[PDB]
Amino acid sequence: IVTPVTADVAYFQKSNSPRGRAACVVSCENYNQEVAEGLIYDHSRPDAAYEYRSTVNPWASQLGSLGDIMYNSSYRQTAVPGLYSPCRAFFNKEELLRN
Amino acid sequence: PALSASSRALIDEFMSVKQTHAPIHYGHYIIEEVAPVRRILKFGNKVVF
Amino acid sequence: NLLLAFNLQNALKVLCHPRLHTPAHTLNSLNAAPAPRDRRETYSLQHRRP
Repeated sequence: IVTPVTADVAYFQKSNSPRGRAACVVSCENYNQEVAEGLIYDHSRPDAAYEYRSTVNPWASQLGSLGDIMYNSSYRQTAVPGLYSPCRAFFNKEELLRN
Repeated sequence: PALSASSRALIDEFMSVKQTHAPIHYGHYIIEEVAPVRRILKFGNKVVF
Repeated sequence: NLLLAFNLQNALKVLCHPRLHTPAHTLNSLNAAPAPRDRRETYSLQHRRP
């Protein structure tokens, strides 16, 4: 996943998400569509971990970002390549609200 | 007083040696936290109590 | 154990409210004081008209 060089290294010593905003699985909301999507995609609010910035990279945490373009399509078992990308579990919009 | 500092350098020195950390560097300053709850810190594998 | 930061940008939500910039409350308190200052001052209070 491509990032700016200004993402701090103190972000990475913790067990944080590989994109910017830490996707709160239920700490957004239980069964809503604008708070989970709000606390995952909409950068008008900072994420739950670091309240002093919205994201640690704007090339993957956004909805139309590069980390969503080259990784997040809907996962199918019958894909013709069929390879496994390990970062697809952090980007799937269906899986991000499957919990 | 909670744990505060003026740089990431003094924080990552505070986890390095707890008994020999410099509380006052040249212009910067760090405050070790005293509290009723002695909260534990994890910065990778180095931990203090 | 997340290494947060506290710059001035978080302070901007308190340091820019006009309650912090008005002197009306502190002057309302000081004028309603039961024992004001003992001595006063005269030099360079205002501008006198030539």
